[PDB]
Amino acid sequence: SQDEIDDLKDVFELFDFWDGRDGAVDAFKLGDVCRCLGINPRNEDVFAVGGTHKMGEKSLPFEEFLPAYEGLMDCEQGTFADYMEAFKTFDREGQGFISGAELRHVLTALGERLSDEDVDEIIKLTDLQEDLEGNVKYEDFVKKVMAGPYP
Amino acid sequence: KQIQEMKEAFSMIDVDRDGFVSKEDIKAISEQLGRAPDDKELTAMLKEAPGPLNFTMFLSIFSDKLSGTDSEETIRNAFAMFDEQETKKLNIEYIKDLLENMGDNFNKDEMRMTFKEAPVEGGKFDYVKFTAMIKG
Amino acid sequence: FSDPDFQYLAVDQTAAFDGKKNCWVPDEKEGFASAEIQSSKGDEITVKIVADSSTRTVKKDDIQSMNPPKFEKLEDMANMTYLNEASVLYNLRSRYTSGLIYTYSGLFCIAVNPYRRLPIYTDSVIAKYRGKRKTEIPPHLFSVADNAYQNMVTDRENQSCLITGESGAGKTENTKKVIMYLAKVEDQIIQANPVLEAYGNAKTTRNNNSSRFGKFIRIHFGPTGKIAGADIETYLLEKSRVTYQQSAERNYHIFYQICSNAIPELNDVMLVTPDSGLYSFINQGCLTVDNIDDVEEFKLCDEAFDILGFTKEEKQSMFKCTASILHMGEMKFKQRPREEQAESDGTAEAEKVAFLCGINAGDLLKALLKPKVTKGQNMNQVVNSVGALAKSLYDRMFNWLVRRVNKTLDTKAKRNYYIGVLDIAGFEIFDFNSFEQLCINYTNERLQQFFNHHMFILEQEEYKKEGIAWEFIDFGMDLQMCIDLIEKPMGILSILEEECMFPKADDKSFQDKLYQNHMGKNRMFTKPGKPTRPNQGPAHFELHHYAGNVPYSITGWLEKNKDPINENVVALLGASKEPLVAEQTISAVHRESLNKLMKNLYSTHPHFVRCIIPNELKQPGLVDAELVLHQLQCNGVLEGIRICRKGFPSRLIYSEFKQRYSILAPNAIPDGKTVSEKILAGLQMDPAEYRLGTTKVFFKAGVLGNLEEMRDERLSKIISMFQAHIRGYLIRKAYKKLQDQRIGLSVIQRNIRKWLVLRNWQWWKLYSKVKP
Repeated sequence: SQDEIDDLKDVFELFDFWDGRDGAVDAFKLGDVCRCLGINPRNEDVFAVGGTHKMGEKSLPFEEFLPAYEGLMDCEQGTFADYMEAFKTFDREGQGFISGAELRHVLTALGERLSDEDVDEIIKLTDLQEDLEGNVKYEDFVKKVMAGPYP
Repeated sequence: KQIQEMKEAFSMIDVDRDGFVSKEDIKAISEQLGRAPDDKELTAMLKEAPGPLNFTMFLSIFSDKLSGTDSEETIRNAFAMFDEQETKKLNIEYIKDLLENMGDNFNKDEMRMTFKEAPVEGGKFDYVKFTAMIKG
Repeated sequence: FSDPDFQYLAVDQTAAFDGKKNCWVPDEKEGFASAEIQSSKGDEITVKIVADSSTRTVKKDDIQSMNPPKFEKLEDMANMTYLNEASVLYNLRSRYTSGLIYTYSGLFCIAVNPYRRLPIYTDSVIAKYRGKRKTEIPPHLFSVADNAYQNMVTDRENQSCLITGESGAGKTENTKKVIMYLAKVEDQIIQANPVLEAYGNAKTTRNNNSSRFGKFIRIHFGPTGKIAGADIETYLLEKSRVTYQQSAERNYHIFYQICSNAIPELNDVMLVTPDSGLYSFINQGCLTVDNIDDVEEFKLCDEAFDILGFTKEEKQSMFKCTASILHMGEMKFKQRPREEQAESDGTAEAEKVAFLCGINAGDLLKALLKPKVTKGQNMNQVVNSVGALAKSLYDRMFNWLVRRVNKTLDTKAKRNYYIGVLDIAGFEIFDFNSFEQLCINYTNERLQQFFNHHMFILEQEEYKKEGIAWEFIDFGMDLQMCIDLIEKPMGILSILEEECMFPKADDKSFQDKLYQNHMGKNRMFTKPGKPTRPNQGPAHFELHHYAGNVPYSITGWLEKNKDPINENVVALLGASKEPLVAEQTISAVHRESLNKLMKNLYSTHPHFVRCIIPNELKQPGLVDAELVLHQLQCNGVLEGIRICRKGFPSRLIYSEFKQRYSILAPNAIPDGKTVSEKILAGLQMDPAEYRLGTTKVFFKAGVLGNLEEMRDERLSKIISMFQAHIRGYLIRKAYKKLQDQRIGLSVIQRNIRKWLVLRNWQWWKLYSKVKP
């Protein structure tokens, strides 16, 4: 819709400006752009539409940008069910727990990995805390991440 | 307490204990410690004060220097603004990168002058300790 | 184990065997020949016959993989590497020529007729088979019986054995040994066979003791697992043998017993002269029977009536009514050139008849020559109603006889479950085939298809039910057709049935009305071909039955299906002196009996016995490979074994299945057994690669490995999606800062440049210096 495309516009600027204002954005940021308009595509997802592994590789106008966002819209988003399901498969106890160490492993080691920094990051952000045994309720965590930075 | 020092200072600097600072006053004490400035340095160093250097025109030029700056809290935050995880440290390559080619790009010298002091140990540059050092 | 009791029961094997040289090549005499390849040439393989050492070529795709000496005389064929018509025929024939006549074919048993008595049924042997698990002891029919018992007991459900095979195979002998077995682990039961066989068996070319009725006998069990009763059901007795018997065949056994002098005392009670070749109704075909002593069989039959608990009058009522028949056919006649109605040609024999049936000889011949509103009969209309009467009496005797023997067995004791045994009469093709045969054959079909259903159609269904994993397999084994050609709405029988109700009808409107409906509209129905056996009497059409092509002559099929006895004589006998005598079409009726039988069967855990006729000569220990092989084909043995080896080894309890495979269609999950019904449904999973189950799912082979594939995939994605979610959260979190960081950087950039320039201020330098 218009108020929508206007939103793409709004954000496109903040970005195209920061990597040198000139009406073009580094295809390596196309991810973060859309990540700002709510959506959270997967790296596999982004490259599919035009994203790049590195800066410099290439820049893009707003003309080519419209469809990348048309694209990253029709792509699957994870529900609470799904995040709850997957996390259960690591719980031997079955009581909604996990250890810090393991959670760390899941994030950094499995699936489209996550740097060790983004991890200590979101941990601190969501202010996730372990008990005496060093375990955490993965249910709470999933809920925050899902919540947003500003709830 | 910034004043208490200023005075006691002006005292040690004002050698001929005449309540005034003269080209000989400066030259005097400098040499008693480390290398001192050349006549030209001493000259324009005084010309920086309209009239005689009583403990007043002293505190005047010193205060007009340290004026036009912010807080130790205001700066410690402009820093934690890149410290997502809230660890109270910035990764050295990061900060260096920010200052170097972002915003109002620094220069190699600004870069060297700055890090010659900087408290970096373990890859992480502690912006707290450094905010203090640069401030109070 | 050194046990003498295993002489003809336990298998008594190395070198010269190249798994690439040695193979099975088609043969005309032996069905398959042991060959050793010599040279390939595209498709033309050149092998050497190990036997005669001759040579020949054979299409490459006609060679069959031979099994290694590792499986010589194997007890269970499902355990062989190769289960092909040549490996099977070889294994059997191997065992057979060594005394071993029992072999498992996977889940069911194979019995090859011995044509000789074997010391394998003794009480010594029965002791050893008791409570033994099929793999624990050599193959034997006792094992099949013993196991059905254990199942009924532990599983708490009815069991059942369908003993099938061709005519002269071993269906009856084996049915009896099963009962004799179950009885031994009672006296009257065993004793009901001698009387029923005397009245419902006869020499035939094929069988000297051919059963001419279908037999289903259920054996009830009580709360301590012991025999507590039993009943018998019979089907379609050959009413026709009574008055007629093709050459080389005899009438029922009794008639010959009755004229031997086993009990001279009875001669005057029946009014018979001890000469069978004296009575037309029983000397048409054969008289004597190699290996059947009518003298002793009569005695034992008499002896058996006693044990059954038959009052002396009762058992003399039987004997007389049947000897009476021996007279109905002695009543000669004549016409009287004019009108012909017909007149008698004496009365001596027609009285003995009225006498034995306790009715007036006068009132008889009367209601027989001018049935009453009156309506006289000609000279043949009579001789044929005579036969109509003989046949109809005998059909009542036999029926009453069974009701009575059940009287003696339906002990009102307490019943839990039972074990039935089905012995139905088998396939038979003669020189001339008519309605009688179509009936037997339609019967036998039928059954085969049951095995096909429960064996292939069935197996996979349960896999689905339980909700396991699997992919379908078409064994291509269906006769619904043949079945359909005969039984369905417009079928053969239905045509005949609607043709009887018309008095106008005849052997030609029936014959034409048939082609009219199925010629070219059903390929099982084919114009009569060409002779495959001398003396091959007339044929009007052919049917392609599971075990053979049968040329049927439909002449006389209209009267054969609509019975017809002077409703007059039925009045005479209705009020006869003898107490016994005093006491819907055939097609429809039988079709119904049969359907009811089948219905009763389906509610069972079937164990199958497969009989096999070794040759067409009735001689023992001799094999005719072609014939054998041929049976190992129309019976479905091989296939019957593939699934036992092939099958669906997976198995999952819906409770543990839902927990592990919900994550594969969660947008369809609002009960563990339905949830899975959904998941596997969502995935648009092939009904083949899996099966139902009450408490568990059955997935064909490999499938579960593949589900754990899809399972991971999803688990990886989801993990990525939550990492994506974490990537998007952190980005959006730092969005204010793109303004915030632009400021927070200008602070630091402008405020370091200050502290930088302040240190480059002489005053400050010198100041800092003084400091201490």
